[PDB]
Amino acid sequence: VTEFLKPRLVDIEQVSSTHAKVTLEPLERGFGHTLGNALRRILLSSMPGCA
Amino acid sequence: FLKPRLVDIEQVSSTHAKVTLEPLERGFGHTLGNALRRILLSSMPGCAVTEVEIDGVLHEYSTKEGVQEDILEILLNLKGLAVRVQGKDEVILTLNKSGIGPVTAADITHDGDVEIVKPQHVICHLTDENASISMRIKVQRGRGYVPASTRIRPIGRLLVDACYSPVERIAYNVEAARVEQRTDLDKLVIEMETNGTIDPEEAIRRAATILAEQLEAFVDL
Amino acid sequence: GPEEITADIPNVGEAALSKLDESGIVYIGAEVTGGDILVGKVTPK
Amino acid sequence: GVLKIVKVYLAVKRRIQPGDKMAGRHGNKGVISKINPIEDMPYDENGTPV
RNA sequence: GCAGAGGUUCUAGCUACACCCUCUAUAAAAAACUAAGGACCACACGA
Repeated sequence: VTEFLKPRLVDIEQVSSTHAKVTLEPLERGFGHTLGNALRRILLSSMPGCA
Repeated sequence: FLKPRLVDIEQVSSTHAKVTLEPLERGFGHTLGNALRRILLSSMPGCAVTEVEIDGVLHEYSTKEGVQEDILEILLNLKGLAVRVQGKDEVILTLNKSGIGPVTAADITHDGDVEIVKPQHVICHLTDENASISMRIKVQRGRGYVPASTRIRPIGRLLVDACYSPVERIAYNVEAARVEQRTDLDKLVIEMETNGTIDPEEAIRRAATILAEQLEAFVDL
Repeated sequence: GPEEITADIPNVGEAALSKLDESGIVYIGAEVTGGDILVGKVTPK
Repeated sequence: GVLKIVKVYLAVKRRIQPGDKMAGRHGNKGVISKINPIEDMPYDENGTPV
């Protein structure tokens, strides 16, 4: 019951080094939004960077 | 960064508790709370009933004498009972009741591991003096909601829609912590509501394990 | 000649006839699905 | 000109589905578009999803 | 495989939209298989 469909990278379109488009095909129902929002907030509001 | 910990678990009621995570900074609070709530509401391993067999009821829509309500309402009441198992992934519950009186979940002939967390949950009311109902309840673990029409034998077997979801209402609040000396630290309190089949601490820990393993798709340990 | 209601239907499998009783009528309470057979009627040839 | 008539009564339990026509008492009618998972539902401060 | 019949199954199976092999007057070594019908008037309802 704890088994889950872990995603596997299928095709990462590498736009010029200032841009990228990463995608995952399998994942789980409702988990796509969870992971997307988690990553978006986690790297958009708190990241070690210099400016 | 800071690491949230199980600082407190306020078991306010028998069903729902109030878990507390203390160390979190800007964003983390809301992000982690929303992720945990979505993981909990999406996929939590429950142990809801999925299959019922009555002693002398042919199908889901018939009716046996001596019972207050239809067999369909009996099945829908059976779906509502909260039951948790420890060892076996699959267990069969036998319910034998006789005489006038409501048939609560307390009279289920439970095994060593399986136990009913809400014995007061009424299933059906027996009315006639010589009225006896004997049902074999099949309870198995599962994740999410799977209806009986989208699964996979005798005519006497009755299928009840599976409701494997211990949690019913997950609410989180992000408020400032009370650390010894620091600012911009928030504590996440989750007001998770369960039917009683899951421990809030282990529920939170399992949801976090699911979230962490889902992040390992492109990140090594 | 007329047609009978028995369970003797040609060019069908035993799985379909399993739901039907010995006389070719579906057992009460059986959970049939789309395209299943309920009562066996065969026209004379 | 009939021998015997057999009537078989089938009980269909039609659950709610995308496309089922749902309508209130005030003339508001609409087809259910998607059965959105509960985790995606808008929830108030109490956590109860609409 | 285009005009017919036979075959191991299951009455009958020759492309009938249709499934295997044989030949032009003779019937069997052989497993997956089978059916080609069906209007109008009224009512109510939806957009």
